[PDB]
Amino acid sequence: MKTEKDKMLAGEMYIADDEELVADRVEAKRLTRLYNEAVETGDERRFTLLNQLLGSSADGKAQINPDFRCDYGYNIHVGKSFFANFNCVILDVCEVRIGDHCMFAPGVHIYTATHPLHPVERNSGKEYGKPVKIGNNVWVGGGAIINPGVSIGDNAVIASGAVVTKDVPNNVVVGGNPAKVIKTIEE
Amino acid sequence: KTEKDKMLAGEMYIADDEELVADRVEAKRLTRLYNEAVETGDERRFTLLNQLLGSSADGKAQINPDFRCDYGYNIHVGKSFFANFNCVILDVCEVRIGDHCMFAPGVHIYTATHPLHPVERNSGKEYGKPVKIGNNVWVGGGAIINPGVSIGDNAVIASGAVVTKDVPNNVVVGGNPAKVIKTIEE
Amino acid sequence: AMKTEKDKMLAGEMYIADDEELVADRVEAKRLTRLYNEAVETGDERRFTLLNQLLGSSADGKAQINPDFRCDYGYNIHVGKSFFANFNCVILDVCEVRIGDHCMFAPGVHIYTATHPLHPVERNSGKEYGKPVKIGNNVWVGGGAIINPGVSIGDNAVIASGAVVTKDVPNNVVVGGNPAKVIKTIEE
Ligand SMILES: CC(=O)SCCNC(=O)CCNC(=O)[C@H](O)C(C)(C)COP(=O)(O)OP(=O)(O)OC[C@H]1OC(n2cnc3c(N)ncnc32)[C@H](O)[C@@H]1OP(=O)(O)O
Ligand SMILES: CC(=O)SCCNC(=O)CCNC(=O)[C@H](O)C(C)(C)COP(=O)(O)OP(=O)(O)OC[C@H]1O[C@@H](n2cnc3c(N)ncnc32)[C@H](O)[C@@H]1OP(=O)(O)O
Ligand SMILES: CC(=O)SCCNC(=O)CCNC(=O)[C@H](O)C(C)(C)COP(=O)(O)OP(=O)(O)OC[C@H]1O[C@@H](n2cnc3c(N)ncnc32)[C@H](O)[C@@H]1OP(=O)(O)O
Repeated sequence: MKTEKDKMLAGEMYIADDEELVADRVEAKRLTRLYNEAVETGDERRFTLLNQLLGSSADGKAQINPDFRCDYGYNIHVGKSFFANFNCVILDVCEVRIGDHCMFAPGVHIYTATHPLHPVERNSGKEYGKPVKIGNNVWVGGGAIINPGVSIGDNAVIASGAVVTKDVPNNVVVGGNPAKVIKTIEE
Repeated sequence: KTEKDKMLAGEMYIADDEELVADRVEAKRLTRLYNEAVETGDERRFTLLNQLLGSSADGKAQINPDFRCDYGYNIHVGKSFFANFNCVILDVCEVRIGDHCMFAPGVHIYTATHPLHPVERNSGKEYGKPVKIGNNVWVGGGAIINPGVSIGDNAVIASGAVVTKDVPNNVVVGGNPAKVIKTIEE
Repeated sequence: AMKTEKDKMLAGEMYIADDEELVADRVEAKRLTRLYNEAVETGDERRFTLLNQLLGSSADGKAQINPDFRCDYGYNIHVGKSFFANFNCVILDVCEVRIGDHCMFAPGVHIYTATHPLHPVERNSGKEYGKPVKIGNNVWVGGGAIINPGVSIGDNAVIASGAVVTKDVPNNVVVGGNPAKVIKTIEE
């Protein structure tokens, strides 16, 4: 009684080649291409296009540099004054919730998509995701990776190249691969 | 024997050889067309890919934009190949990938490399080492797979992993440099 | 003096990112980068003449940079002779990026001179800053390596693929890992 798209958003195994999901993706790719051309050439319509790609932004003025990639787009919800530098990728099979005043340096990747560890489940045509939640005033450094299901508290700083495999508390700098706490921000 | 011959054989070759240069230029030119085909959703994406890749077991490899490669023709994939956004494959030597393999976004595979010593490195000659990836390998996002590496069946490469040496069957590797994190029981 | 935000930025002082001159500079860099990338991708002979308008300087006007290259300003990037960068390198040149001769970047290398305050309020103040990056001669940066702001890399250094370079790197070493550590030295 659930559609594949229902299952996907729900964290449950779903069929990636479901006809609706497929059409959502070819649409996202098409719009993303227009968006990228718009931001690359500095056209004011980039916001109009972004605002049809992203599931939502708090101020309809998110700044995202080229070439952005996403799976669906509509699962991405960002707060006020969102900035993302060159070449960010967001696999938003599940919800990606980002707070206010967040900044991504170039090449930041956020994944909610994943697979089973075992070859048969994984090769079975089904797969699933775990939503990612990012707080307020989070600064993600260049090339960091935020794995599925991860949550990052407010005022956190992800160092460049960090592979964030576990939740990150408020007011910490984390770094490394896998990332660990390396400092506490004092207020 | 041609510079292309030495290249495939893992020997020092002259990167600026006339034939190799034209190969690389054709590859870039066709890659742009392919990437546009995928981005716009045109079903001629497959025909293009099949002209670019060395071979595909089912002619139905699913590779998202923007794919980049050196030659293309040294890449051979099994069936149901999938690579997500922004994968890069430097196929100066053979890159052989099994069946049901999945690359997440931003996976890089390098067969190309250079001499550690300045003079040799700058001498206009380079070399490669082939990469072999078995069946049912899942490579996580932003993993790097170095020249010469082999990855055995059912291995999963964690996201961000820098895979500097061989990966046996049925393990999960992670980290930088990568190391075994757990074995898999299937 | 008659000192602008751009002047503070170059000097490594806090600057207002959205200063109209700087904003317009970044917009120009993007338009030109898009042409450049198209020129190199399609194999056109004018790629060099375009690249020479983008970069601050090159020693020989013949730098080889594969698509899709990206940079903040372009004009803070100064390369020596025989520069090579493979696919998808990003350079944030808010401050100077000086690169010596015979350097080669593998795909996906990122050089950052841009950074931010660690505290949220200062970071959200519309102000930011940078620390310049200096890379010597005969440097090979392996694929996906990251050069952080303020880093110096000595002559003949080899950065392993995936290395995250957070501190100065001396002459004639191979470094690797996260954070990058010396693995071995290299002498000719
Ligand atoms: C094809 C497509 O486009 S979709 C795929 C796109 N998305 C991805 O790439 C997701 C990447 N997934 C990962 O990296 C996961 O960490 C996987 C593959 C290793 C799966 O691991 P999981 O067991 O489900 O998560 P979990 O965090 O619990 O793993 C356990 C441990 O390994 C860890 N671990 C996870 N990632 C790493 C890592 N990169 N390096 C070292 N250890 C790691 C944890 O540190 C953890 O430690 P512990 O059990 O000793 O306390
Ligand atoms: C939004 C935009 O477009 S601009 C942003 C683009 N550029 C970036 O991404 C820059 C990334 N910045 C960083 O990673 C920095 O190193 C930060 C955020 C950790 C700032 O920390 P700092 O205090 O200025 O450097 P500091 O050397 O003191 O940090 C301490 C240690 O952590 C380290 N450390 C710093 N950066 C990292 C890192 N990227 N990865 C792992 N460890 C790191 C250091 O190795 C250092 O070692 P030590 O205490 O053992 O001597
Ligand atoms: C410009 C272009 O387009 S071409 C380049 C495209 N592709 C590249 O980036 C290739 C990258 N090559 C590498 O990173 C190699 O690992 C290099 C440069 C470090 C050279 O390493 P080599 O000495 O030839 O191979 P080797 O695997 O024997 O290196 C030895 C050690 O360093 C290691 N080592 C290799 N890579 C790393 C790494 N990323 N981090 C830490 N240690 C590493 C090994 O663990 C090894 O340890 P040990 O001998 O103490 O047990």
